[PDB]
Amino acid sequence: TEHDQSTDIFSADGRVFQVEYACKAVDNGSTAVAACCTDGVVVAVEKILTSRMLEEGSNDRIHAVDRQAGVCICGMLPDGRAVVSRARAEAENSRDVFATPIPGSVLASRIGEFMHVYTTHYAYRPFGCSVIIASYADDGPQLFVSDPSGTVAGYYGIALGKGKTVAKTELEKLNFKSITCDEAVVKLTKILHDVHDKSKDKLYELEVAWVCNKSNCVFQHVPNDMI
Amino acid sequence: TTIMAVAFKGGVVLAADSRTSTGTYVVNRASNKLTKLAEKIYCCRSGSAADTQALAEQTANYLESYEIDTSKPVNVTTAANIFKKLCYMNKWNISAGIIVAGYDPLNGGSVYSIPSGGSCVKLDYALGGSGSIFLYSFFDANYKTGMSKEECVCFCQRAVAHAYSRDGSSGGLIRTIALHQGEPEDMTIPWTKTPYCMEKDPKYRDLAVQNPPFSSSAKITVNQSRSE
Repeated sequence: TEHDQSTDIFSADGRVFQVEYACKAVDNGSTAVAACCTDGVVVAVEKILTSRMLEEGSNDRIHAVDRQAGVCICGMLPDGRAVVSRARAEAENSRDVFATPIPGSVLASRIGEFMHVYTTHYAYRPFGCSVIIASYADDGPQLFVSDPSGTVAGYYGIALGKGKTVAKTELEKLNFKSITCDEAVVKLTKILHDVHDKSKDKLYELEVAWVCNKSNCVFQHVPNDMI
Repeated sequence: TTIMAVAFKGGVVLAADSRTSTGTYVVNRASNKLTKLAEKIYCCRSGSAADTQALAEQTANYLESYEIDTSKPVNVTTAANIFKKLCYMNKWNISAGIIVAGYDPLNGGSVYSIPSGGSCVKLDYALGGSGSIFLYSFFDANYKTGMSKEECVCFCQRAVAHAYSRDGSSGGLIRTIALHQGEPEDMTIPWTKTPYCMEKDPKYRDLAVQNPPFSSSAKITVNQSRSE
């Protein structure tokens, strides 16, 4: 069992255990959900509070990375913040060098590449976060997830963290072709209130954001009255 | 050198002469100054042949990579921005005036000018090279927006012929290419079929009277043609 001490070693079965362990940190974190409508994309996440004395906005998990795109972090927040910085730099590079807003599919593939490189070298460890990427540039609305292995995929709806098995069940009873961004906020918030476990985590709040036609394809937090 | 690009309804026409010279001797009488950057994006090159060939090649390399990474065809504005950056970072060591022009489905036909110094300007038409100075007035008097593709080819051929009849540093063939949603159409006119030259204009057929014969009058008539 020396094979699980660094990310630069395969096990006999063809696995990389340090990356699996990093994934377990995401699976024990707070729940997130997201949905891709015909207008846009909506993201929502549960924040577990550690004190009743925090200001509002503390330890935000959702961050803008360009005018038209945003990221939500699951698992370890300071690791997520390092990925947010990288993503900001790739979006700026696309505007400065190629004179375009970065397409959603390209942004997700660069984030994946960046995360993968920390699974290859004896001197670094894998990130302990999964990132939800939400974008609306010239390729339409797009929602992607990148995990600690650096694997990247596109979704119509998705859930992450410790409530994900149940939350997935409830996202399967939505109609993705038809739904608008105002309905979505009500349904997504409901799923998150229902999976919350009241024994373990006593204090919590919800954080919600979107990018859609209503907002002029600007990625932003929803106004706190719509919850 | 005489280069230009003009927008029309749904695309662009680029045009040039074919001469490369060391000042008073012609090293190549059939150069090609319309250089391909992507399927529907071309540039026109003026100044140092070495510098423009090198920066066109580098710009093309970067556009091919970008197109593979996104799986889509590139926009004219991206080619102009990449080219501008190379002209501006190297401005003290090069001699280059560029025009980038092409077609894409987002913005249609577009023309950008990148003169010495590395500025970037988006226009309806652009002129460049030693011969451009002869054409500002030709366009001010005879150019209109909304020409058709065939009008615009014919207009640019005529414009190039006027500039090269007066500019000693331009001459030879007229090359054109038209870019739109269909396939690119190139054309080469030989000097023998040029739509204008001084040599065949009837107002320049009769010679000036510089050498009148020795006479008993101050009236000026004809040039002497035979010995007395």
